[PDB]
Amino acid sequence: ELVNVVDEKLGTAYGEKIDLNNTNIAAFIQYRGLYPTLAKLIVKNAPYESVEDVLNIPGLTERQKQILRENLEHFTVTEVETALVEGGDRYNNGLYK
Amino acid sequence: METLKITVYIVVTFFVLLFVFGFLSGDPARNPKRK
Amino acid sequence: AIFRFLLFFQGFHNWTLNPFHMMGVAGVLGGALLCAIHGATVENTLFQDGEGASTFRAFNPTQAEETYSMVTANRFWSQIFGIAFSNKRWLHFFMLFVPVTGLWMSAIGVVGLALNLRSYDFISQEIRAAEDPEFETFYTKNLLLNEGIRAWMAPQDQPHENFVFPEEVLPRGNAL
Amino acid sequence: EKLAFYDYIGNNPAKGGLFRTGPMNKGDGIAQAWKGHAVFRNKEGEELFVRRMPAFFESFPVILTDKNGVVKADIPFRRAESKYSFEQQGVTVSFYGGELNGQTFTDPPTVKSYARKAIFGEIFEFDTETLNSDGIFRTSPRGWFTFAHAVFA
Amino acid sequence: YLLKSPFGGEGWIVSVNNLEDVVGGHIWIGLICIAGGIWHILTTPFGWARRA
Amino acid sequence: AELTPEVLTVPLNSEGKTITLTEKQYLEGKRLFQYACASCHVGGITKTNPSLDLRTETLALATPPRDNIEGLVDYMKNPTTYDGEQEIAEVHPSLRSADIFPKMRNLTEKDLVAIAGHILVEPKILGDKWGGGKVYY
Amino acid sequence: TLTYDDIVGTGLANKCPTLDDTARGAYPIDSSQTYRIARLCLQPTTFLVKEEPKNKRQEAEFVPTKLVTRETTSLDQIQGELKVNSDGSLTFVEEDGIDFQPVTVQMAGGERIPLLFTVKNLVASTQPNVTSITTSTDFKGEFNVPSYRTANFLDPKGRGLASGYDSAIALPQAKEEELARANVKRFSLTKGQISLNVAKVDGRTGEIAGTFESEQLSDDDMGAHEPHEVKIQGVFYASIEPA
Amino acid sequence: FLIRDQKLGANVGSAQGPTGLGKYLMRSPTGEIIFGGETMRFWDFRGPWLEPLRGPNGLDLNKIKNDIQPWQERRAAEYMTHAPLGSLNSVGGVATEINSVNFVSPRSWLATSHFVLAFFFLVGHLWHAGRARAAAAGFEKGIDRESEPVLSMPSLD
Amino acid sequence: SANLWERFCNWVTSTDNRLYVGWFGVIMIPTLLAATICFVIAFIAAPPVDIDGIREPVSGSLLYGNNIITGAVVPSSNAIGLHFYPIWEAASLDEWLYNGGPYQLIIFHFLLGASCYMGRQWELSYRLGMRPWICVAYSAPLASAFAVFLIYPIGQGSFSDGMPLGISGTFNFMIVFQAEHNILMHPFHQLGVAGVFGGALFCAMHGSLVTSSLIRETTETESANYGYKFGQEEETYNIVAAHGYFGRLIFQYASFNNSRSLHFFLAAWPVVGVWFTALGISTMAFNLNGFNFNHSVIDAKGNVINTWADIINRANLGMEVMHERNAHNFPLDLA
Ligand code: CLA
Ligand code: CLA
Ligand code: CLA
Ligand code: CLA
Ligand SMILES: CC(C)=CCC/C(C)=C/CC/C(C)=C/CC/C(C)=C/CC/C(C)=C/CC/C(C)=C/CC/C(C)=C/CC/C(C)=C/CC/C(C)=C/CC1=CC(=O)C(C)=C(C)C1=O
Ligand SMILES: CCCCCCCCCCCCCCCC(=O)OC[C@H](COC1O[C@H](CS(=O)(=O)O)[C@@H](O)[C@H](O)[C@H]1O)OC(=O)CCCCCCCCCCCCCCC
Ligand SMILES: [Ca+2]
Ligand SMILES: [Cl-]
Ligand SMILES: [Fe+2]
Repeated sequence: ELVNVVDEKLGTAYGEKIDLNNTNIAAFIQYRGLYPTLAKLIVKNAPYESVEDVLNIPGLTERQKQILRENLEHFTVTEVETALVEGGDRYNNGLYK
Repeated sequence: METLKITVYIVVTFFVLLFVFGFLSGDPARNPKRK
Repeated sequence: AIFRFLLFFQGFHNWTLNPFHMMGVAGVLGGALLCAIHGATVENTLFQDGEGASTFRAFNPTQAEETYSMVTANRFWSQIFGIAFSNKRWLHFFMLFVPVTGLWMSAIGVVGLALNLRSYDFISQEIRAAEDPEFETFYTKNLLLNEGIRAWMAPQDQPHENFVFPEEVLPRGNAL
Repeated sequence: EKLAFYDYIGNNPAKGGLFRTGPMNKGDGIAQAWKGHAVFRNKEGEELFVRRMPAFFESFPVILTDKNGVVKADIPFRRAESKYSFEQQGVTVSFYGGELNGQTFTDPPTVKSYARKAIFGEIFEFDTETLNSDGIFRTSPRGWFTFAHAVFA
Repeated sequence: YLLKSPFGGEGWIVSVNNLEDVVGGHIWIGLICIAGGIWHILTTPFGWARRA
Repeated sequence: AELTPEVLTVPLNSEGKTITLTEKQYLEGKRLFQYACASCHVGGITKTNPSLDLRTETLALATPPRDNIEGLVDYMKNPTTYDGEQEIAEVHPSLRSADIFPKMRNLTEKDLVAIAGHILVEPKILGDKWGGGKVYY
Repeated sequence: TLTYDDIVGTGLANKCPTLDDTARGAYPIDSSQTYRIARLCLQPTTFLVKEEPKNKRQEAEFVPTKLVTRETTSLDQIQGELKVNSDGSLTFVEEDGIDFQPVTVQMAGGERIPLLFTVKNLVASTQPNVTSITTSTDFKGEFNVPSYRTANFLDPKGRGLASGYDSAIALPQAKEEELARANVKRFSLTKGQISLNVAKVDGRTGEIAGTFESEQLSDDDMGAHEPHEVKIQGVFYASIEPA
Repeated sequence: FLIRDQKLGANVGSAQGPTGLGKYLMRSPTGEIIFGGETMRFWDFRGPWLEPLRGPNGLDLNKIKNDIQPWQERRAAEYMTHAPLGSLNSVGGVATEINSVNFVSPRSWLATSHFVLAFFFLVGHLWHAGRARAAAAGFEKGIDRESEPVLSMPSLD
Repeated sequence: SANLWERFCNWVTSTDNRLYVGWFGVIMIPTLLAATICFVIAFIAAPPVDIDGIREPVSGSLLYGNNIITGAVVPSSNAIGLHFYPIWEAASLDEWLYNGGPYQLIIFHFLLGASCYMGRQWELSYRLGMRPWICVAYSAPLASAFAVFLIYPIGQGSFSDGMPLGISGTFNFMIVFQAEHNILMHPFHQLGVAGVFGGALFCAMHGSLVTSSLIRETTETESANYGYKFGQEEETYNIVAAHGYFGRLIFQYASFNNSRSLHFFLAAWPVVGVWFTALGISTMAFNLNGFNFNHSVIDAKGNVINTWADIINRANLGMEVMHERNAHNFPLDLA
């Protein structure tokens, strides 16, 4: 049957926490020291099979790994949704103030 | 299509000439009195 | 405080699309034309009754002859517009009629907006827009402008309703 | 039933249009039965309430608040940052008395459908076939008589 | 420049985009202009110029 | 319903200590904020990057904390990214770059303190308006 | 070489470079030296739209169509590594570039057929054992064809997928089962086939040229109707370099 | 914004916007690469700050990708926040903006003042030319009650 | 033949033609026939136009689902901007109808001809020995078409922003305009409505005063109109009785007694007012908009105390935020 994949996504982890595989980059601005540098790495570094896999991004300085460990409770992960990832929508989904 | 351009151009020239050579033809003259 | 009355009527009653408001404007707009057009026709179709340039003084406050060539005016318009008056009695009655009829119509339209019996939509249009997502007219476009006017205004424009429209519920295009 | 029926915005003479001709039935359809009172609740059991549609509005948003008027749930336009989607809130709907009496619905779409309806007051069951209705409100005789006489006058 | 379209892209006079043309062009105007200044000093309108 | 000294009492540093501005500093900041900020930060938003605002909470989660006079002041001298992992004085007005952003040349430590005070005082008066955009106009 | 001004308005900007009749050589592959494509480029020449055989399945063919938009068709600046494979073959792997352009063509009837002519995520390959790139050294592979319109696009009535209305708000009390398809937006994602067959090599500068043929689906309009099958023929130009 | 988002890791060259046209870069009608968005109408703009990014085919994806200079980033920012939009009472921005930035581009002032003057002068022309032609032939004070020209012409009726 | 061309010029210029085809007419008659003929066909059968350059065709013709009220001829594409788009600039007509080519062919020929129409309103007055200036009254409505069809587009950078050629299409032009310029709050528009309201007002004043003070020469059961013969010597109404009544309604010195001063005012008012309205649109074409009193009155603490000016801003934001759904990709609307 017909369903709006996005309105359905809001009934899962996405919609409760920052989805490392879907949520748009700006979402990372709600936690201390994640935005610029890390959010780019997280998003840039494709999907994750589990939240911890983020701790594995190549190059992460020991401090970055520290920070990530701290905020894991605010992350989750769900199937990559095209409607939400296509168009480079994770770097700019047309929302501003 | 390159033709139509040509034609249109010709056509507009005609009228624009008819226009200049018109007021040139001593237009002030054409009127009721003093001329 | 009157401009919002205007914006409101667009947004809520889609008043501009009303047959009566249209007649209204056709009359006021058309009435402000007769005004201008007749005035100029007279001032530039005047007889010479003075030796000055400022022809204002050259007027006989005490009737007698027509101060402007009604006969010349007729021929002018009859050659530039194709149609032209030729009965000052009618030309002047017409001038009463046009704008008074216009305003009367614009009134009826509003007497109907009282009951909210507006001229908001065209059903055939809405039905096709529902089934077919690629059908777009300057009409559908407008209706969306109305939705925005209503959603973004209603709150501070109808305080007694204690409206609370969460940011996520507010209709908005992309980026803006 | 009769009583519940008067509590439906579709009988409000203030809804309608000048060229939306015919009986009120060519609009929402011939009323068949009262589906029942709809009570909306969210995961916490809290009972929510649907903000009704003021006659002035052709279209109105679905917003749900508790007793104190706090927005608890709604149907979002831009999902990008929705905090109250029926999904995120576990909104559910239950009915009492009427066709749907004793039943409950929890799949977002169905809940929202009814929420989308709550807006007009008591939810009813219409027969849209017969008159080939279009689902666009038309005014009552009370309304027409009033328009006609106010003009003639 | 004078033979340039006044529409999008080809912008006619307003499309001037470097000072050489500005300066250069003004050189031409100054001369062409004074030339006509002398010419009128030393003349009378022709025939059409008068019947027009 | 007035701008009491009670409202002009904003956090001075990270260790809780506060400072109290005066109706003169306030107005003065407000004027300076217009002179060198409104251009891009009108009403607490950020036109050339709408993702970061001047809401006190936003400044709280900044890195380092920029939700107090000391913070904002440092920032107006040596600007950084939200994680602080990168200096941006080259594309953001600051004292160390007044040659590039002249409007910042006059600005003296007295002025920087006022601008900073304004940013912490505005949301106190306007509230939600200050952070959000047209939605709140 | 010509400057921007030397091309502006000529339409020349929407044309992949060309090699002369001479350049029909062969480029060598070290197989021990990584190579990449500094610039792949695809220029459409024709867009054929396979016609639906009506109910009477009689086998349908592709038909020409008029390009209703303008000269905005070309894909350029494509780039990625051209890794050499164990069996001595080559597979190109695109990374980034102006890898897609929304095209719209009309038909016999007058029907506008919009498609998102693209080659996103190309994965072209050649014959096994290919020491040097000779004329006609077929490249074949698939790519992805994302929805024509993205998540945020709103229809004339405000309805959208990632945003917009939930239903036909213009018909407040209408039955909904019938409108289902047009209220619920779906985001289509599909695969495509393309083959770049060389015609001109030039081992000297390492720049090959040729013609391509690719097939893909057209816009299904947020899943409101079925997509049309499209075939696209044109020419291409690639810049191979060691790097 | 092409500059911003690019720093956040977005590939400007292949970004697809709502309509499927190209969030940051698209093509003009004759094939050249230009900025996307409503700004597609200004693809004829040339300027010191922006030229070094232009190639022989318009905006070059490589220069845009790693040759953008800071002075350009702040130039673009400066000019972005100083567009020629403002109100009569001098409140820079869009009609829905808030008071604070008192500014109205000199280019807006000049352009409007001179269109008004330019216009009224064209009326002035018509008016003084219309007077001169009637003055010459000599009737700019009225139709000769006696010899009324129209009255000597055949009826077209 | 006294000389063909000599003759031609005598015909063209002839004041004995049913319709005075003048010198200006030689340009008018053709341009106006093209504009009209292209329009009528467009409005009836033209196909959808990608007005906003975002490949989202807006069909505005009758045969494609429109009715008189909704239907219109849609503006050229935004992809086109201010570029000239003559038919010979398209690979095909199919391409030309899709990018809104008909729009330009129409606006340009119309504006061209409507000007000559002015040039003619002078010429005939000359050939007839009457004072000029009528054509100057017509400069106002023309100066508007110009402002709405050309100045605004030049100013805004695209013909796609010019007023559409249709009923609803016009309301669109208005509603959006208001949102981007807040025109109702601009002096020039106000002067515009004063002139239009006033005009209609005065049009009614004159009309009634005169018609009501007509000298009786008709039966009780005979059209009061017959009391006038085309080509009369004396006047048909008592302008002294008219002034007598009107002078008493308000007060004497506030009433006209000089028919010439009356009629000058009658023409001067609307024309002057519309001139300003046209200058308004031509001025807001460079973004010098109406007064912006948003958050002006604020209280003792700094709170914002709303005025009707603010309630107006909300209604404007609704328009801003919803127009051109899919055309924007960035924060500020600078186009
Ligand atoms: C082309 C543009 C256009 C035009 C020509 C019109 C024209 C008209 N409009 Mg429409 N309108 C438009 C666009 C337009 N509108 C748009 C885009 C909208 C938004 C949807 C509206 C919304 C709108 C509304 C909401 C209303 C109109 C109304 C009207 C009509 C009446 C105006 C009037 O005469 O008041 C004249 C005013 C009076 C009430 C007369 C009595 C006043 C006394 C005599 C004055 C006493 C003066 C005193 C001596 C002075 C002291 C004052 C002091 C300050 C000095 C008129 C036909 C009105 C209407 O139709 O009402 C029936 C109306 O209510 N319009
Ligand atoms: C601005 C100051 C100026 C002025 C007021 C005059 C005025 C005059 N000149 Mg002089 N002239 C000037 C400068 C000036 N001139 C200069 C600088 C030169 C040197 C180049 C000349 C050279 C000159 C010559 C050689 C002649 C005159 C003549 C005349 C007289 C009649 C002109 C005529 O009938 O034109 C009306 C002309 C037409 C019928 C042609 C209309 C076609 C035009 C050119 C093109 C369409 C215009 C378009 C709207 C503009 C767009 C721009 C275009 C580049 C695309 C008139 C008194 C004539 C005369 O009688 O001499 C004593 C004559 O023969 N002039
Ligand atoms: C009254 C006459 C008239 C006029 C003034 C116009 C004017 C116009 N037409 Mg229309 N047209 C007309 C009649 C007219 N048309 C008729 C009757 C038809 C039906 C056949 C058309 C069909 C038509 C089409 C199909 C199109 C136009 C278009 C246009 C516009 C642009 C054309 C152009 O680029 O011209 C530029 C032309 C010139 C540069 C020449 C001007 C002439 C100069 C002053 C002469 C120079 C002198 C020359 C050297 C003399 C030779 C030497 C001599 C001694 C012998 C323009 C507004 C186009 C449009 O709408 O685009 C948006 C378009 O596509 N027209
Ligand atoms: C209750 C009646 C009423 C009144 C008194 C006004 C009055 C006014 N309107 Mg509003 N208007 C009304 C209803 C009314 N409107 C309605 C129902 C609508 C539709 C919703 C509008 C829509 C509207 C618009 C869209 C606009 C106005 C504007 C105006 C102003 C100028 C109008 C004008 O030039 O008219 C033309 C008529 C005349 C030439 C008459 C002149 C008479 C004036 C009022 C002075 C009379 C003199 C005064 C009494 C002093 C004499 C004392 C002396 C003897 C000692 C004016 C203050 C304009 C504005 O805002 O500008 C500031 C404007 O743009 N009105
Ligand atoms: C392909 C297709 C189908 C095309 C469709 C195109 C399209 C969209 C068009 C739709 C048009 C449409 C339906 C619009 C609706 C508008 C409409 C009909 C409004 C309703 C009108 C109505 C009944 C309402 C009542 C209000 C009313 C009475 C207003 C009427 C106004 C009116 C007719 C005024 C006319 C003014 C006018 C131009 C006349 C000038 C007369 C004239 C030549 C005088 C000159 C003159 C001056 C002198 O001084 C003297 C001395 C003389 C001698 C003299 O002569
Ligand atoms: C690309 C180029 C195309 C070219 C086409 C070819 C040339 C022209 C062919 C004309 C054939 C049709 C005849 C039309 C007759 C007529 O009007 O009445 C005939 C009268 C009688 O005059 C007259 O007729 C006289 C003879 S008779 O009486 O008809 O025998 C004759 O001797 C006298 O000189 C003459 O003026 O015509 C006139 O008064 C002269 C002017 C004509 C006006 C033209 C029309 C205007 C259009 C304006 C634009 C409006 C826009 C659209 C809105 C609807
Ligand atoms: Ca088909
Ligand atoms: Cl719109
Ligand atoms: Fe009169």
